[PDB]
Amino acid sequence: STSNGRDSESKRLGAKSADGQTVTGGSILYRQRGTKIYPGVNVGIGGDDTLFAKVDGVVRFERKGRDKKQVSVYPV
Amino acid sequence: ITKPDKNKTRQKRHRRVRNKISGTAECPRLNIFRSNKNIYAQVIDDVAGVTLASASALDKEISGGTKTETAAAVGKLVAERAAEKGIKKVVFDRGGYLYHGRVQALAEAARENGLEF
Amino acid sequence: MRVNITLECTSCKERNYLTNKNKRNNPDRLEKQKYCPRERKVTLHRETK
Amino acid sequence: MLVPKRVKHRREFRGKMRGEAKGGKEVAFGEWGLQATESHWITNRQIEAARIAMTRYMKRGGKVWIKIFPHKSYTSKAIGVRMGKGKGAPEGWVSPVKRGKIMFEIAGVPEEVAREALRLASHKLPVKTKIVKREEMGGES
Amino acid sequence: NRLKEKYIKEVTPSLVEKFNYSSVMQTPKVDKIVINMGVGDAVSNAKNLDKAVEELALITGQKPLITKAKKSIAGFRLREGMPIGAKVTLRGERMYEFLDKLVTVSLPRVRDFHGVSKKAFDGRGNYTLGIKEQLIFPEVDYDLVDKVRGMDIVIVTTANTDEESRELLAQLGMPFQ
RNA sequence: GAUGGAGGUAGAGCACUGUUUGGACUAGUUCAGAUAAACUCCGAAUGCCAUUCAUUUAU
RNA sequence: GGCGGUCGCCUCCUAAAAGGUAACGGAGGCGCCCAAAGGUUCCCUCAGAAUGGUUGGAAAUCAUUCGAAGAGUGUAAAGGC
RNA sequence: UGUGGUGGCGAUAGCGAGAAGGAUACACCUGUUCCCAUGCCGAACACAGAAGUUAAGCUUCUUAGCGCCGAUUGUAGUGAAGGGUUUCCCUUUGUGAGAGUAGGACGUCGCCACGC
Ligand SMILES: [Zn+2]
Repeated sequence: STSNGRDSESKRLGAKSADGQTVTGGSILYRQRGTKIYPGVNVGIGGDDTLFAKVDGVVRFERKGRDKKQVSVYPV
Repeated sequence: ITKPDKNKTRQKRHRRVRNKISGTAECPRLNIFRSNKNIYAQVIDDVAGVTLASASALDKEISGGTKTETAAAVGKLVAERAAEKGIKKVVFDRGGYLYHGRVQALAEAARENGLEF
Repeated sequence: MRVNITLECTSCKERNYLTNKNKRNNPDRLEKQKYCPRERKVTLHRETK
Repeated sequence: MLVPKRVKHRREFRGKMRGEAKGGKEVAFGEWGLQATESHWITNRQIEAARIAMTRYMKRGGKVWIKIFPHKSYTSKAIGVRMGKGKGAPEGWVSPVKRGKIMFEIAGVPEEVAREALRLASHKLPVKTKIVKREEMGGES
Repeated sequence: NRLKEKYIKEVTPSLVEKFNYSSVMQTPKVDKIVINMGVGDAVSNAKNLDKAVEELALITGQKPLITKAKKSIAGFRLREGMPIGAKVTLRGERMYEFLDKLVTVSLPRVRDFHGVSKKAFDGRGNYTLGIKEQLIFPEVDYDLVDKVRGMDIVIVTTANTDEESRELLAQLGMPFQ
């Protein structure tokens, strides 16, 4: 006799490629709610905030001024 | 009361124009300053952080009018001078002003004498 | 009050689109200029009576 | 009995004391302290029993500072009821105390009255205790 | 018009000397005049802002704004955006004509000559008048009026210390006590 | 083993939201002291993702 | 076992700083709405507090000065702005 | 050099208090005929100007009251490896905070224009 007892399915959010890893065009980098991380050089934002590569290159997580983070992709 | 300065109110709009407009060396940035008695113009690339050409309202030799007509001369001058440096493909930053008055005059004169926008 | 709907072309008569509306808010029929794929053109589509 | 006005949550977890006091380990407002040397839960009724005993002994008053507040609630089920359904109904309030915490303070009264009062307060409590004074800083009157 | 002469010909020398202003920019001015009407009765009868606006525009050659709710309070049966009152702003020459008709024609129609209080300066140099009815003006009529209501006035200036405005305001009129 | 990185737990802190003790004050803000599972100005050890990297090993 | 409740989907805590993780464990929402509350171009900056002002009061609406957010974001909560 | 403009770098770049200055430039200031504007107002935005002034913005310079950047060594925690009652506590080895402090700090790097 309780009125709790329900939850929703987990969504598998987080980072999907690492710093210093080479990546092909279109590959997901980060799933989020809102911009915890921001898009940088050669990276796009999806409709529900996912971050993706536009170009093949290496992934680098950086610092955006004082309190924000960025992902960039740099081709060789 | 405290009237604010206009220059800060237009810096606040200029910083939002620039979130989109930016200039490389293939496609430099045609900026504009508009003061109480003049208007200036620079052609700026940003990866290196430098100026490629320029022309100023009543500094060098423009005169022959002191209505909006001072601006069109400056537009024509930067057009000629930048075509001297192999430049045809600029992007136009309004500052924070409207594309309407004597900034439109400078821009139009730019588009007749060599610079594709 | 909200009802699904179909918009039908006005020159070739093909039902090209499915959409919504609230019919106490919009009592009359929707009218839009939409690309018609049969004629490859923008045409006045209208909702099926 | 001390009770918090207006809790945000009706039930909560209990653990995990793992003794060492985080906060007041020195006398702040009085001259004499009662410091716990073991770690345990301390309830409403234990605090009021100790306070009444401590004040009754000090004719001509003085002052007394209670430095321990019951923030966390209990729950419990009833006899004759099998395991299973959700948490029981809340019955009680407690504060967890970890070793090192000073719990009462007295002033305005010489040693022996203060020492006797702190002796009578400790027999009402489930912890081992010491009695401490303000020792030595830049200024202690 | 009437007072620019008066400023630059009687008052600016006075005020520039009384406080020893090293510059004439330093001398205060009059920036605005803003009129308020608190109707608060479109709640009941929609035809109340109408008369308020008719009167205020009879005053000055200007159709007034309409101030609305800005929130919803149930004490006065208020939703959001229920148009309540009207207001007017006055620059340039509309200000000097209106000040002149205030000091020299209209105001003294009020009796029991308490003029203008002096706990009325905001502590920063701007002033706010007070009016109970509408009959104090030569633009109003007798019969057309139906309610005892009057208008709020605020006169804003460029002055730091209250007394500077006290003088700059009495010197142009406004018959203080 | 070396190098880079994502992330808010164990601390402990009171800037934010709840809970809370003394004192000065006044409108008719302040000085101190605590506390948290759904608090956070902060923040480990370890685990995890990588690398034209290294040394052993055999998957 | 019966009686009582529950049965799909979303958000938080549990959950041990990647992801995943039970219980008849602790708290809440959904089964739509909007022809603009969608697209795009220009422009704008909040909530309060103190001072004065006629009806008008603590609190409708005016004026000034402090005010990084103490507001708003169709709808629950978290993450964002 | 001085000033106008336009850029990089985590406010060590900021806030408040105080002084000074008009050479050009920047501003305030003066007007609404004409391009444009106010859900009222040439206030703003737009334009035509050049009487007046360094009072306000701006620039330079002084100031460590508020913010910001902060080590060192000591603690709290915790990888590995062990011991008592196992609620909890302890010993080796490695790692090591948050507070609290010594100190830093009233910016630094670059392009264009004009004047000296
Ligand atoms: Zn068709």
